Amino acid sequence: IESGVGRLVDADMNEESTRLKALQTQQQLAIQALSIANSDSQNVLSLFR
Amino acid sequence: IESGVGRLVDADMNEESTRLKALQTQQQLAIQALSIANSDSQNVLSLFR
Amino acid sequence: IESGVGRLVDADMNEESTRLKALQTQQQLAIQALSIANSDSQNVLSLFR
Amino acid sequence: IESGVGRLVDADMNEESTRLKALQTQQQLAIQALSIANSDSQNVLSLFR
Amino acid sequence: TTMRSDNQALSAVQDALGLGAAKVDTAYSGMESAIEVVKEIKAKLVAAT
Amino acid sequence: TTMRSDNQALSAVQDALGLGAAKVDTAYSGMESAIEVVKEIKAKLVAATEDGVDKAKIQEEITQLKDQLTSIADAASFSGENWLQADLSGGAVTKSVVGSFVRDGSGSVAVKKVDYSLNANSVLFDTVGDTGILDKVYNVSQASVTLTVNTNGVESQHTVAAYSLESLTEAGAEFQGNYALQGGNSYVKVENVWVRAETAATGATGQEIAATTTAAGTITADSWVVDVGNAPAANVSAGQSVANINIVGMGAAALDALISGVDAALTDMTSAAASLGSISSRIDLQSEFVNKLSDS
Amino acid sequence: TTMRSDNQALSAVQDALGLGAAKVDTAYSGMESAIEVVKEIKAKLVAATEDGVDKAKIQEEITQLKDQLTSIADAASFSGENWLQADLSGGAVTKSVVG
Amino acid sequence: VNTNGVESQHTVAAYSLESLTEAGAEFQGNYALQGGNSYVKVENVWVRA
Amino acid sequence: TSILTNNSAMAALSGVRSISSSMEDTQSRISSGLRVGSASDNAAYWSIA
Amino acid sequence: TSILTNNSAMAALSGVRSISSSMEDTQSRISSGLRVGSASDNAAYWSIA
Amino acid sequence: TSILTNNSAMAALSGVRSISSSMEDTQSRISSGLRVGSASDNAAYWSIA
Repeated sequence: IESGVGRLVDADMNEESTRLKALQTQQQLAIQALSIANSDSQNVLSLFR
Repeated sequence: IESGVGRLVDADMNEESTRLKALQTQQQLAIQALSIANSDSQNVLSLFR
Repeated sequence: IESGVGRLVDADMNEESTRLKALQTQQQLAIQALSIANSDSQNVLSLFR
Repeated sequence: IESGVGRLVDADMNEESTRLKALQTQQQLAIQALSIANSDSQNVLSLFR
Repeated sequence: TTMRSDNQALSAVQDALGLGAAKVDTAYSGMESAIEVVKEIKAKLVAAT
Repeated sequence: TTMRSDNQALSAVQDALGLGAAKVDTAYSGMESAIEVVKEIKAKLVAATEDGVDKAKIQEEITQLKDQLTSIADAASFSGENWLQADLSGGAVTKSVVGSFVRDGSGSVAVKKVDYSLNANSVLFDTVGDTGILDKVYNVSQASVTLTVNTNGVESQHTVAAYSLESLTEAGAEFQGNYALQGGNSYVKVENVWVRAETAATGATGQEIAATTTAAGTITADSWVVDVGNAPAANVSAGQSVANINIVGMGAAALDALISGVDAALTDMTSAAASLGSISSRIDLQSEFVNKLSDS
Repeated sequence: TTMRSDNQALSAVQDALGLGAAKVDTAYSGMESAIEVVKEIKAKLVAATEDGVDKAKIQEEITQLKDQLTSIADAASFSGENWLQADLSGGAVTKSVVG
Repeated sequence: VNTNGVESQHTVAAYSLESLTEAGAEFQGNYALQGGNSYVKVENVWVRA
Repeated sequence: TSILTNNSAMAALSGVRSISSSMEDTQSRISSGLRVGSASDNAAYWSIA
Repeated sequence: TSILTNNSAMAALSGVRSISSSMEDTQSRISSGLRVGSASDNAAYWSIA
Repeated sequence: TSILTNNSAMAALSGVRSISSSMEDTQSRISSGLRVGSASDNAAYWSIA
């Protein structure tokens, strides 16, 4: 019964580690892109000066 | 017969390790070179102040 | 044979790095000189006004 | 005869280890100095800007 | 201009030197293998006397 | 403008090639699973050769393995084009992958495709005809070859005896092209093995012409056809197919025939797996070349 | 005026030179691909020269590689003038690039 | 092949059996009579006789 | 400088893709042995194995 | 390079799963002996035993 | 420093292969006696034995 519970409940932690690394990289990319999107709106100031 | 299969199929690990290190270094150099190539483009802005 | 191919084909990357830096500096100088040469032609406007 | 061959041919590995460490340090110094010599040529850009 | 032409000639000589060094290395490896085989032959024959 | 259109077409071809590579990978994984299951079945059958070992337990073992093979065959699909379990009613089903976009020199445009055949050795449980690589009987004889010949426009597989070239050249035979004449008997080289042939107009079924001859001194000028008959010296066939294995009291000879048939099926399936791997490699090379061409 | 006309002609020659350079680059890339494939074919065949290796697998690999060669030869076309898979019935065809 | 009582080494071109049998060659034991030329089998390859 | 295309960038991308494919192959090799891949390597030897 | 998928990681995961299954089987084998330890092994030999 | 070839690595690999072969041979020697191998050593003495 304990073996069955473990099989039904436990997680093969290797792919969770892979997902953790992948999500860290994805978050880094998202932060960089979000910063670029924040910065790109300042270009309009050149015309009016 | 099993020894024959091993001779026909197995790979020496040391040579693969050397290849892995070489390819990691080559990837690092290629990424650095690509970054330099990307940074090359925006130098033209100095002509247009 | 592989060693011979390497010595005949491979490049000692140190001098390529030196050339890369030298060409970056030369390009920066060339862009600056080109900007100066483009700008200097506007001096004639003083006479006619 | 084998002892004589060993005496004439073998190497006292301790000084080879010392040389290996010394050459590693010398290579590190050489790489650092080469990087400095590559970088120092960019100082001229200040005058023209 | 003459010195630059000489420098190009020395670069070609360097390439030829690398090719010749590869050839000499291959020939020396073959010679070492032949010497080992002939030593084995001599040992076998002096055993067979 | 024309080059931009061609570049867009090349991008579409690259996407199609990626899809085809995914399909090939799925099919090849299914093929590897089938290889493993068939090897296990062959090992179980070899262990079953012992008379003292009960055959019933091995019987449900092979039943479970056959159900596993069926599950492998039907489950291994990507987008409905599973490249397996094809319908062999026509016997010439062909599937293709978009390979490259080619513009001809004379102002023409066309799309090239890479073909893969599922005729009789890479089908994996033909749905209707039940004549696939599995679920079919394999002839087991020492000195015969299974050759496919089309009669009246429909192909069929016939088992005929095969003769070695060394015996033919030792007996004092006169050869011409792919035709031979040892004496009162004639042979044609339809494949790598030589087979006795009938002169002409014997079958009267419009069979494919094996070879044509000329005078050549003492050779009759006729259009020769491979002999559909000429059964081997010992015509033995597998008792049951791979999908219908039942070893309850078969006997020694039936067990040997079944083992030989299983081995032949395994060899054909391994050849199919090698072909699939070659197709995957060709797809990878084509994708890399298309990328280079688009960059250029 | 004559020198201006010559300058315009030289600009046209420059455009033609760029077009020819693109054509030659495409042909050379295809040529390298064909060379690599043929090298692979030769390696496979010299591996297969052994009698202990079943030759059907090598034959199918060579068939696949030949199909790859055909596809590379017929696909390496820039603007119709592909410099490959020409018509040799006449005996010799010469392609020219405006220099 | 020994021309006389003493043995010797000789080099002779080899002809594939398929090439002979394609051109309508009569055979008897280890003999081939494709045309005017006559070929025989020495160990495994057909050579001109 | 052409602002819409960077041929050096395409060359760097091609190099990166080649290195990435070779690296994936060598990671498979180092992680599961098998000098001869599943079937994507030389098929004849795999079939023999 | 895609940060959403990792084919090399997936192949490594499958390899790790195979090694884990084989190691668990061998661990049971070494713990309890019984090369035919259960009906999951060769059923005929288990029944005979 | 050539990034695509490492001659020292090839020399180390050759040394490792030689040491591994010698170690396997001496392991057979130390595990089953037999100064003269099965038949891969000097054939004449093995035949006499």
